[PDB]
Amino acid sequence: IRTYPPVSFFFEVVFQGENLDKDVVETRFQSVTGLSVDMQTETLKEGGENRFEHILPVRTKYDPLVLKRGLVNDSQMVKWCMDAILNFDIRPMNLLVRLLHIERSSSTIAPLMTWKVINAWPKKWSVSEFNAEQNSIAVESLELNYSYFETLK
Amino acid sequence: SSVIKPVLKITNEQQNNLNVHPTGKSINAIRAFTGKGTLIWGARTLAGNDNEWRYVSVRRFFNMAEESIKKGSEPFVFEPNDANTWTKVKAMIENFLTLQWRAGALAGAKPEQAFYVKIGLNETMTALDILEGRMIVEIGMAVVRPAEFIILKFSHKMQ
Amino acid sequence: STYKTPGVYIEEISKFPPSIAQVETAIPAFIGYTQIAKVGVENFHTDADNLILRPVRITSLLEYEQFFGKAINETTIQVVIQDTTDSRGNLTERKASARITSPSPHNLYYSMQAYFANGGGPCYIVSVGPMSNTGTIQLEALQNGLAEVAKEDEVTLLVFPESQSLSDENYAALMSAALEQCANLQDRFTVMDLKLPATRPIPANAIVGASNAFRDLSLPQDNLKYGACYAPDIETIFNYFYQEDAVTIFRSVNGGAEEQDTLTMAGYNPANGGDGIQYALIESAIDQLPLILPPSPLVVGQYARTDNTRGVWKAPANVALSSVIKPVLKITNEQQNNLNVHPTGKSINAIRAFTGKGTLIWGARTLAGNDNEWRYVSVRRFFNMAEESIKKGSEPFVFEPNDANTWTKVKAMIENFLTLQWRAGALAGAKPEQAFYVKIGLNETMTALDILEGRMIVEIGMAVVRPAEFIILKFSHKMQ
Amino acid sequence: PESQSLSDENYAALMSAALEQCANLQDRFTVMDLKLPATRPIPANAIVGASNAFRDLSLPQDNLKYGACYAPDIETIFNYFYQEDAVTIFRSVNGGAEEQDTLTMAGYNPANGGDGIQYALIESAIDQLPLILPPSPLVVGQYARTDNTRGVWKAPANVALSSVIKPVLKITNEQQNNLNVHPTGKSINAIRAFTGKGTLIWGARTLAGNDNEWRYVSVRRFFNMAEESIKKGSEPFVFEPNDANTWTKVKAMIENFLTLQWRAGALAGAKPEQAFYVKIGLNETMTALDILEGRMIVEIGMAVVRPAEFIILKFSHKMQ
Amino acid sequence: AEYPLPKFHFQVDWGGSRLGFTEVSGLDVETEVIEYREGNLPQYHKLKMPGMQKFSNITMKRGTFQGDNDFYKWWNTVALNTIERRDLTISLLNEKHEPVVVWKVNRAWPTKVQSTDLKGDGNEVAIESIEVAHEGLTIQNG
Amino acid sequence: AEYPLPKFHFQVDWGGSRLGFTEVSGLDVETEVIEYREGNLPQYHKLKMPGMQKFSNITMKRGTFQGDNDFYKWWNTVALNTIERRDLTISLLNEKHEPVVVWKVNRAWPTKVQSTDLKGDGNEVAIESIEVAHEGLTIQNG
Repeated sequence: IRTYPPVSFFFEVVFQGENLDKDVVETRFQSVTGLSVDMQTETLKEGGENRFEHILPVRTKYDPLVLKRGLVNDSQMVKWCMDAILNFDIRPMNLLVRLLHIERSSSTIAPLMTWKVINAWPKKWSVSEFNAEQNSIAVESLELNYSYFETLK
Repeated sequence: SSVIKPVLKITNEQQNNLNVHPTGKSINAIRAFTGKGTLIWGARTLAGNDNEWRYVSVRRFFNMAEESIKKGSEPFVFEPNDANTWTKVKAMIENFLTLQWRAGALAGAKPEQAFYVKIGLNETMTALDILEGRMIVEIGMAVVRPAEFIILKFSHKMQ
Repeated sequence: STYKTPGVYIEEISKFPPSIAQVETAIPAFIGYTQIAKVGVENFHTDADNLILRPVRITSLLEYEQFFGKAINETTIQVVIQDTTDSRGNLTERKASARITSPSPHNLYYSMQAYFANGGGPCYIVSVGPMSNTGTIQLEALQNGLAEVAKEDEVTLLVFPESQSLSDENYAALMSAALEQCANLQDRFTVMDLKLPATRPIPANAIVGASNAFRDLSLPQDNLKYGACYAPDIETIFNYFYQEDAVTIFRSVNGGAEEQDTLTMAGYNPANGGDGIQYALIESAIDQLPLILPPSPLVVGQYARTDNTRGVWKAPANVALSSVIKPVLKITNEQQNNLNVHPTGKSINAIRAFTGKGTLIWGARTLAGNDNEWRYVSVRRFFNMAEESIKKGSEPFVFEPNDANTWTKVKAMIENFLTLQWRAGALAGAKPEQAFYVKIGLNETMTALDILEGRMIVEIGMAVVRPAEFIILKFSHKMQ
Repeated sequence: PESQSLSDENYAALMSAALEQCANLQDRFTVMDLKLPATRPIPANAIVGASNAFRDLSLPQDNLKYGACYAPDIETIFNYFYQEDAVTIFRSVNGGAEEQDTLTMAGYNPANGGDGIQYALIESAIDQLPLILPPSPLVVGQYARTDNTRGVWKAPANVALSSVIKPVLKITNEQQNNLNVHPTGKSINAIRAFTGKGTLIWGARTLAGNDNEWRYVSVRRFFNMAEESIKKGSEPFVFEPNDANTWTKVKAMIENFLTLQWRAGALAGAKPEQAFYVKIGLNETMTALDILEGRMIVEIGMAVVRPAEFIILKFSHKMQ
Repeated sequence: AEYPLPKFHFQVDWGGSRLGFTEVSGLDVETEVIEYREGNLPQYHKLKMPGMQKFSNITMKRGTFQGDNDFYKWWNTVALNTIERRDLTISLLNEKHEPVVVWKVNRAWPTKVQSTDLKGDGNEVAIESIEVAHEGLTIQNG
Repeated sequence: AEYPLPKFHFQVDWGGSRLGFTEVSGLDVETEVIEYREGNLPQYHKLKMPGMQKFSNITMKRGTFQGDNDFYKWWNTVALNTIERRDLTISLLNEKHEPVVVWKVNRAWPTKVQSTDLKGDGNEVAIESIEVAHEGLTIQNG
């Protein structure tokens, strides 16, 4: 029975794709978010029943996936994205998102939780503001569409 | 799991003499219930008339607690037989029992209501005992016990 | 078993929790019959005559058990099973209860258990003979024990837990001898219990007849400042010792008359082929009996606690008792009116229950309740403490030359002790000169006749304070 | 370390000579191992027969306070030395009987035209052999560690062993009952595995286990240390004039040493005067006869403490 | 009696090789206060009621000897969110070298280890220090 | 033994010409604490668990000699975001002039250089100082 909850800052992302799963710089990210699902419904009122109304299920919606890094000047991933965006040529991929921990029985790094993200393709790309008077890092941000995600049980 | 069926069907009138018997030699039953499957029914030991050791869970809990206390206390063997070692072992035992109270295994609203631990000269030990190499600790623990029978009563409400 | 391998061994033993204390002033002596009484290689009870009588110093219940054993079996326990049945004989409900018809008079073990539960310290045990199933208690054995206890100097309190089974004349004789040696030694105090009618249930207003019977005992008039009496008996939480095959079983059905069965508990034990369900029921019934004790050992334990917490110059009253369920009799204000103040001066202190508080000791007056100096227990206990400590301090000056220098030395010692006592708050006054005085000198306290023959005479005076007992109130309406 | 291959009579003779010179020099201690049956696999309850055989060795009765015995042998992680062409190869198929091949490892070495795949397999197999040693050198290493970490006056027990896989025999409580306490006093200490802890030394008693003064190893080791250091400190006073001034000097030296030892926590007592005493003087410790012929006599007493071995527990139910 | 006790004779059991320390602090227990008032109270100040509890950290100092590196080892036992936890017992002794007041600390683990400062003209020893977090503490007097 | 060590005999290796310094500080290791509680815990105080690590900067002082300008050179090695990084080793010695406690510092680089103050009546020497950033530190005793 659990006594202590897990920690959020040890994680990884894997691209199961063209040949990006073996490229080391393609797994290192500063931030990952957007993993949430929502059910959308409608409301129906029945005459004579004044104590409650009926909520009926309609459809399912998912959030976009957002990744943030320091700027990498030569990236195969960015070539894939810009091929989709400039030449209207898209080729969706599959992804894995992992939450990691230390297991020992000496010790080893092992996955703790894994999600499969199915049919991802580019949505948005951006780079942060250049300012002559601030100490900052050039940070690039990518946003992706996908169909759904599942737990690797 | 992975069970088709019991070979014999046991009814309530038959389990009446299996759960309670003048000898105390209780027998637990495996029974099928409709819409549920095959369940274990009865949690009593072969000492079913004993006011302290009727139930399986109480003895299993006592065994777990005793072995863990034993493991925790073992590092203190071959130590000088003095007040400092007594203090050390007492603190270890109270910390373990506090962790067990916190988990919900012991009864009481506060730790002081759940257990007590005692050691001392002319309290648990004697003078001569000190001269040989023996330590005596007295521990008490409070537990809870399950309910087996539920009785329903019906009547006609006046309109 | 005997341990041989150097590891941790685990055993399941059922018993009560231990309790010890550090006590400096309240050292009592208990006189009674014991089970074993074997010390070293000498059996004190080896012979039926020529018993060895000597006190032994004990600091805990474990040490008591080491030398004297525990107890004997009761032989008078009965259990009644009540069955509620149908018109056809079908059982609907079954219950059980236990009762004792005539307890044994030998009770030192339970008394020591109650004593240590209430904060007692080191004590002296004197055995007067072995416990026996006939229950015979003799005046001569108890008086021999009292005569033997005269040789130990630390003893401060005298207790006879078995006195209530003694007849009135023998009771009066024993207590008169105890008061006489308290007066002769000048450093002891006696605690007594009141004898109640031995009936069950106890009738209404039994306390009045019991008080009247007590008032008529022939006791020496000028020694009554050396003792106190408490009432009534107390129901506590401890268990009886019994032998399984000696318990008698009765049955009753639908409220009818009881019928004696042909079996004992040994016939229901499943190890012998009995019905174990009713056996478990009977055992649970027996465990619920309350145990009835006289109040005196709890009073002594509470004396020890009160001296440790407040001071000996305070009254040992308005204090709660431990491990107590209930008094056997209920005493009201209109009844205590004749127990606290009476033309004879033979005051009796009461144990009373107060709502939300429990069972308290109410009253702190001695058997000389009309004496303008020695009414209160705390004043005499303080005087005894001060006198014995002065005695101990002065003893090193015996066999010294009888001259002015020794007089000066002893005077300085006494003034220093009384100054330390004034500082603690025990004596009245804003300055030492208002609290006490000490004097010695030729033609002041001594005539030369006493000087030449080897005597010294010192005169000491001390100022103390006394408690208030009644608090009154006036309620009125205020003009708006 | 090689004593276990020696016959029982010669083993007894060797150990008796060792104990005799320990008693003569007054500053040494002997560590022994128990001889086990040389069978593979070792049968059940071999430890009982081995103990019985040990009890029957003829050893000098009054020197048994100068040694200790440990059991059993230990499997460790080190490798054997071997020559490649001396290793014999066997084969078995589908669980059948073994058959001896005509080649050695030298015939599988690819440098000689052999099959290198099976050669690599054979080498990996050989590297996995555990090595079996008697316990005594590990006990001596652990003595050194315990004196560095706790102090010599502590028991050298309840300590884990390093680079050890496993004891060869499993000893239970019912068997150690007759190993720790026995009418002869010839105690045997045990090496036992405890779950989650590893392999520990259990028992700290000497071969004089019934002696009210010299049961425990730590007491004798402490006495030996103190006596040799006092000896070293006193040696510079030899050949001095036999007079009161030298007696005073040596007494002061001894009291200063014992005071430093009391301060460290090795001696019992709240004050130095409760821990030790030292005395020398004419018609107190010396008669004039010893003085004139060149002898000095000093009487020294020391107070120590002793360990507890058994811890007991009482479990009960509390009224709700 | 009528005389108090001193603070110069104690002992700490923490799972190390040495029981001696130079300084011991941070023994404290605290509780929160909640305030409340209704509109028509003839009283204009707020009412108080007990809340949650709070315990402080423990700080201990010691001199540096040769061959002793226990503080760093215990600190370095840390893993991502796991660490070895210990039971810490601090006692107060009398003149017969026996305990008098005991502080019992559950599930202690170190959070900070501070090494010494070096000064050439310094006529002082090398002092290291540690700070310990722990769930709850208890006090036993007598 | 029973005697502690002093702090007036040490040595620093930093990649310069002189190993002598007047002051050495900032040797410290720290870890964060995370608190947590669920609703039905019979305990009203929060639970603690280890978090991330944190190291402090290093400050060192020295007197000013003629012909020695190493601090400014190392500081001025800086480029837009690049700089020369060094391994810094600090030791503690005994009476035979050998080491006893070692601090090992990875990837040090300077962040601040402070020059002296000038006073006409001042009967004191000229003291310069530096502050050093570094990823991680280690402690070796024995």
